Amino acid sequence: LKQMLESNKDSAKLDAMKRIVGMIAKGKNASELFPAVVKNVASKNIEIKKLVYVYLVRYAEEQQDLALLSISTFQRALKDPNQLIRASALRVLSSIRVPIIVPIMMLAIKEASADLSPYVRKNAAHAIQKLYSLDPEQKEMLIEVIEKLLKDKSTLVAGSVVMAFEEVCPDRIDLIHKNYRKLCNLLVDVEEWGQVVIIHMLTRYARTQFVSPDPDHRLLIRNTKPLLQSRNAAVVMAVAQLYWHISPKSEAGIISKSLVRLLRSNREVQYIVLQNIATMSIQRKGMFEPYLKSFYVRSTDPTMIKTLKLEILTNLANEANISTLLREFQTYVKSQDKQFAAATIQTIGRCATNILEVTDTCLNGLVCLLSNRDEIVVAESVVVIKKLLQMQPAQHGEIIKHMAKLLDSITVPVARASILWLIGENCERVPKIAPDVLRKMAKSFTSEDDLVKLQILNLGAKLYLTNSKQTKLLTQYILNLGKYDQNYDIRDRTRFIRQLIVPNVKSGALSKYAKKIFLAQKPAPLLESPFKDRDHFQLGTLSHTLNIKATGYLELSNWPEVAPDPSVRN
Amino acid sequence: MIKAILIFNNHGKPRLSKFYQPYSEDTQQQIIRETFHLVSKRDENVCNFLEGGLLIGGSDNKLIYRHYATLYFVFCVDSSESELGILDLIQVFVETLDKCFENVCELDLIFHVDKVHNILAEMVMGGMVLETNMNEIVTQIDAQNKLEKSE
Amino acid sequence: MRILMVGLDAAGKTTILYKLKLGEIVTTIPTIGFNVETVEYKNISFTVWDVGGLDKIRPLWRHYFQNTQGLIFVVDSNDRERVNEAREELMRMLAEDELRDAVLLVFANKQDLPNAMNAAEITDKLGLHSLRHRNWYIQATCATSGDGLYEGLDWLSNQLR
Amino acid sequence: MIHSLFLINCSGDIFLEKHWKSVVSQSVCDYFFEAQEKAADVENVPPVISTPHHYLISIYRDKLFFVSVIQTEVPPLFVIEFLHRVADTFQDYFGECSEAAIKDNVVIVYELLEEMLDNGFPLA
Amino acid sequence: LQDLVRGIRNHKEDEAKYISQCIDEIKQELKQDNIAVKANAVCKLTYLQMLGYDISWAAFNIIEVMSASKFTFKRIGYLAASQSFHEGTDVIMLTTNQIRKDLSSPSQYDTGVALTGLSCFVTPDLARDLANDIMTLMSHTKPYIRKKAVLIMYKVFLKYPESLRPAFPRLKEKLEDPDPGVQSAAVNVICELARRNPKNYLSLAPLFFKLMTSSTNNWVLIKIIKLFGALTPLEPRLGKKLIEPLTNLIHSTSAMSLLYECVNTVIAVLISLSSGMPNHSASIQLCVQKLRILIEDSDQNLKYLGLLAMSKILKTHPKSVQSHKDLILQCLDDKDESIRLRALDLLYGMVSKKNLMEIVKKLMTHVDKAEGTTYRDELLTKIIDICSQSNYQYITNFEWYISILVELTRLEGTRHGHLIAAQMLDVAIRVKAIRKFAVSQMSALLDSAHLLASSTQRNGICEVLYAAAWICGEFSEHLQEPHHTLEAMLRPRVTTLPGHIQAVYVQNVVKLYASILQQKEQAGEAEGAQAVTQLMVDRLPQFVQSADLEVQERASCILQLVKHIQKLQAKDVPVAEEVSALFA
Ligand SMILES: Nc1nc2c(ncn2[C@@H]2O[C@H](COP(=O)(O)OP(=O)(O)OP(=O)(O)O)[C@@H](O)[C@H]2O)c(=O)[nH]1
Ligand SMILES: [Mg+2]
Repeated sequence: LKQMLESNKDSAKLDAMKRIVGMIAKGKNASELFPAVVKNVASKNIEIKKLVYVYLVRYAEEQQDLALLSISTFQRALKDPNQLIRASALRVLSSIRVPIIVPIMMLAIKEASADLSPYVRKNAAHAIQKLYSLDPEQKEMLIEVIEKLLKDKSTLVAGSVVMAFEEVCPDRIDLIHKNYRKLCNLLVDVEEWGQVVIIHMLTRYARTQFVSPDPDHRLLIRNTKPLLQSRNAAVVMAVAQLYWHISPKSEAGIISKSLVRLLRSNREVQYIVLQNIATMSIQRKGMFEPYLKSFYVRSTDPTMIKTLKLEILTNLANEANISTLLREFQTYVKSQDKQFAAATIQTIGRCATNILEVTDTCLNGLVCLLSNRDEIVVAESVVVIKKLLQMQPAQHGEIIKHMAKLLDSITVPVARASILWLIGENCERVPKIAPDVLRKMAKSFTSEDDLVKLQILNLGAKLYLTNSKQTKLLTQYILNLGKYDQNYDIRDRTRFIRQLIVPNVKSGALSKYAKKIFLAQKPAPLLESPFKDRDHFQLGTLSHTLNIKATGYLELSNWPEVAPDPSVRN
Repeated sequence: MIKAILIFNNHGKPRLSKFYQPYSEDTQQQIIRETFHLVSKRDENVCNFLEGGLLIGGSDNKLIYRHYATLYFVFCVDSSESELGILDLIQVFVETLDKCFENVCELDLIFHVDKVHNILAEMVMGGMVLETNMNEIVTQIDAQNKLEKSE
Repeated sequence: MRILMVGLDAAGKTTILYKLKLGEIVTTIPTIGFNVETVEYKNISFTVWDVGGLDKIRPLWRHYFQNTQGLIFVVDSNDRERVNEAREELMRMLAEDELRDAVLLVFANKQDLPNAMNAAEITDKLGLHSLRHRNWYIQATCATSGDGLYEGLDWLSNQLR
Repeated sequence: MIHSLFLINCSGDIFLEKHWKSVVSQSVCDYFFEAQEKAADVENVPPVISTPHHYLISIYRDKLFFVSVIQTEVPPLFVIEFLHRVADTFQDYFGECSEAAIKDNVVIVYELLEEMLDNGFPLA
Repeated sequence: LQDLVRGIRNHKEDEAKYISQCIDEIKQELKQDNIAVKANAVCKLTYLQMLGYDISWAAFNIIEVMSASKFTFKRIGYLAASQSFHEGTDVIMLTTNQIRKDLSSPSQYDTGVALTGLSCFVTPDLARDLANDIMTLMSHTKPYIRKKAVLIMYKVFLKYPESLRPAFPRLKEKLEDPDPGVQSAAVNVICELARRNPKNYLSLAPLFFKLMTSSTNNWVLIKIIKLFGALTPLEPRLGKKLIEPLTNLIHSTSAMSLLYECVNTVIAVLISLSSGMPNHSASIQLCVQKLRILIEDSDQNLKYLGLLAMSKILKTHPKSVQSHKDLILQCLDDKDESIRLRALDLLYGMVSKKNLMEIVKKLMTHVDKAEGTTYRDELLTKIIDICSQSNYQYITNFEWYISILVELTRLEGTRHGHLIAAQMLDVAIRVKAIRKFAVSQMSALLDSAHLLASSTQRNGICEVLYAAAWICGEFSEHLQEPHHTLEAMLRPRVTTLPGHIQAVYVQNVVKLYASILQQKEQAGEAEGAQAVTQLMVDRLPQFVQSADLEVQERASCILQLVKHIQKLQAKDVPVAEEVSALFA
């Protein structure tokens, strides 16, 4: 496709540009024809100029040396009276990664910042963040350019300026310490993406510089109020997560109306808000108490969005409505969505721990579930039951005996593991059922999963401690089977439990102590919703939705004691 | 033997399709679409040797092609065919079309497709190639055209 | 003038076609598809379609009914065993609406053979006298000697001109 | 912010590719493909996927996926809603969101993504 | 025909209705008396078949069209008939009269068009009925007729071998056809006949020898040499005869594609001849040089095929393949993934004790440049294969191996994280000498385990944390800061990791307790031991409070163990020996 590139007719060049645009769209290497395109950089055709400049943007990092050869055209194009051409040329020179060009881009960015066009100014903010990605050492004149840019009144430039300021200099707070009032005044009219960025950075500044709820506190809250009704979920979300961290607890409850309203949005947006609501519902349960019904699971939602609603229902669970939710949850148990049932069964287990009054009432429902045929449901039922028998360590013989026989039809490793621990823990409560189950699994040992093999070795040792009279040989066999296993997690069990159990030759005081530590009352597992771990992070970020402080996290501090002088603010 | 002859543009619109195996019309369209999807996504720097799909009789057969302008000339061949032989056969076909249609393009393949079938016929006939020396091919072609103009 | 020439295999159709066209007796094999020639007689041109009569391919006769103006039905006059089958095939064809206006020339062929049924006998065997609203003629012929052929054509030319 | 966008068809291949910053191969879509494989269906893909140097924010609507590349920490629903507004822009221009329309008007598509997204930061 | 194309172009979204109307129009036109309009409808029917519409409804109409005396309409009829008739359409029995008329006619062009049509009518019945005529036509006066006829009898050989039985001597005699194109077609016919039952064509090898020697047409050369490669397994001596003319052609070859095809066949012939006569390494080296000439070609097809051929000679004779070196690792940079992965396979074939270092280093540079979970996945997988091939046979500096596995740990999102952990476990358990460097690196990982916690997905980096925490615990005697590592791996950050990782972490907590308790009591530092026990009596509960089963069991048992051991220590009991024996 060279010929029509050096062909004089401009239409041929335009066709070649469109076709190479498609070529890049298909992800194909068109870098070889770079010299012909860059030879067309001096075109007077605006469309051809745009296309060749997009080509330069896409293939600048590939043919770096050839682009370096043609820089003079780029500095000449920086003066083109067309604003878009100026921005694109600035982008092109930014994309070039030669360590020597740096001062040229100094002059380019300072001119662009001095440019009257706001578009060029925001692209100059993009240029300075690109430079900081290129050279950290130029941060001084980077900061002075930031100081010049932050003074501009336009919101269009303001959003990009704030984003760049966050990208390069999160620490030099004084620049915003001079312009917080300008930012909050503009935030009424700032564009929605700029709304989000400015709201987050203002959240940082409020956490770092201000003390406990100051008229400036209300000024943010007063101006942020009309945005609760905004069509943008991000504005509503950011405004909502703003009030969670700055607004008084007696006023933050108002945003719950909009958060529920956001749940009618599409799948992805409602996915994030469910994470936000679930985290913030733990600390203030009564806030979403009036909207318990809206959090009821609909069959139309997919698996994980349904799962998130259940977790919120766990937080909203209380003695005044435990009965209402338990009935509704039982309805969801026999849903066709097997994965949702796995979430639902775990959901009822947690609130059962939360409400000690309904321990048996939830328990009575569970045992009926043990009779159903669905392998996943019966597997997930037994583990949820297992958490409940430990917390209420009563001799529930009527419950274990139904559970104990059910093992022979169970295939799931988690469920098969669940059977072994309780019967071992309750070996003295069902002494006529425990001995055969160990005998049953001992012959099949080599076929079970690793996690099950851990508990089956546990079952023997606990059975050996209490009823060695008739199970000693079974323990000997089950120990010897794990002695030559392949998988390694089990080997620690072979090393650990055996030494506590078998070698009475070196029987110290701790060897005597093995019987009590294995038969000790196991404390109730403090079940935690996977959202209290998000209490360390501001609401509505990746670090919120990923639960990890990844590269670039905008971490908030604790609330300081004494207010730094608000008089400087004027 | 070659199993099938496939020609289509970069958009998947067929331009020449003649088959030497019994395949149904829907099977023909499915073969064309499978070949287009298998081929057109590949780079310009890729080898033009793509293992064939299931619509063309199994994995033994292969899809081999060349791209000129916006046209893909795919020959469905078996494992006994010389793949570079098939490529240069496609090249001979391209140059023969160039000479006979006087700088052929996609327009001639659209608007003179029966002529293209005839050209294919003297190049390859019954899964077996008939004539391959471009000059003598052109002599036979314009001898047939002299016949046509004669009556 | 479009003429369809049909009749059982071995009747002499192909022999007749080439005797009419070429004035010679040609060696034949059973015709798998068809033969076609245009014959000019007394300044009228007849396109004669000689379509194979083997039983297996008799279904294909129907492909030639459309626009046919004249039917030549050739019978082996010596083949008594199959004369009723010939009648059946003739009547099956004459039942077709497409042929309702076609004129019918029957060649009672192979009159050279000593046990050949004559035109009067073949008329009876084919049930020709029962036909209604049909222009028909039967002509005794020996295709190999040419006897009777031009007389058949005289009638057919008169019908169509 | 959004340094690249990867459209992916129902078959699980690179339907379209565009960049605004340093180019990252179409390859980063392989984490999204793995997520789909582990997902029960096209409605079981988590919007957030982490990669060694980038992050994958994806939305699903109109039988197409909008896979985006995120390098550093910036809010998620921001990216999700911008992706959905870009899809709404496809619907506004084409009249429908489909593979064929984009395959036909790739050039106008890149014009629109240039208009909406400038050097990673959405603004229009 | 052209009007149909224009209408279809105009009726893009309305293609179905317009095509149905045109089909009705074609139905009307094909029953007309004029052959011209029905033949134009035949053109439109062929175009419709190209689009995907059933053309078989007008088989009798096509037969009517081809019945025309004019060749201008014969060509259209026979084209649509080649594209239309099938074995399941008995209407083809109506074609016989016209087929015989055009087959027996002396005209050249009509016969050519007729035989072109016959190229797709090739049924057992028509073969049985037309073999007698085609065998008369075999020696037809005109050469062009013979040229088409030899392919048509090939089709007949496919559908009627009863005429194959006598034609084989006749085709062998045809192999002396004076016209070069007819001779080329005859060679193609006899060669593709040979492809199915090559044993009957071994005696024809001298004929093919003379054909290739006298041939100036590279096409006959390529195909006949391919058939030589096909027959090469049957008689190696014929390939030995061929090797000299083949080498001469290679020297005189100017077509790189012919060069590839012939050299590949020569490699096959060398495979056949290597069975007892191992003195053709000179020809092997000539082949290698030609493969190099091919590989430096900028044409990517030539390049990939050269790679495949040198892979074949790699499984044949790697001793000359190793000469490539840079010639492959440079190609590693190419934009084609298939070529690149074949090149990686070539490096796998190229692995040796003396070059593992450099090649693996360059592949690490590529993994740092790598892109794609399937790409990087198979890449690291085959890196693991080549380093672990024959149980780490090619590895000399196992410290380098541990470091490069650590570098691999930087690869987030990899699905073989379990495999990577297995590799570090293997190198730790197998090699005693490098356990110190292993435990140092793994304790370093544990120190940065807060950063490594970013990948909680199963078979991810958590498996690396698994292996690291383990071989830190098992080989704790070589640790330099056991207290620091222990405190760092009791940090509350670990509570977010998946189950068995947390379980094995606690299992290593108790190991580190045993080691440090022995260390403190051996020197008499009772107060430090009391302090550390007080630490884990304040730390193990955060494991006890978890939800994962094995975590609960392990944490409860070890918490009771540690607290009541503290009770024992209040009685001044040397519990260090017992706790050490717990894991000896
Ligand atoms: N004795 C005698 N034999 C005849 C006469 N006419 C035709 N034949 C012979 O009858 C045989 C069959 O003649 P064809 O013309 O092939 O019969 P057909 O009706 O064309 O048969 P199909 O092709 O099967 O439809 C040949 O051996 C002819 O020579 C005749 O008038 N007298
Ligand atoms: Mg006959």
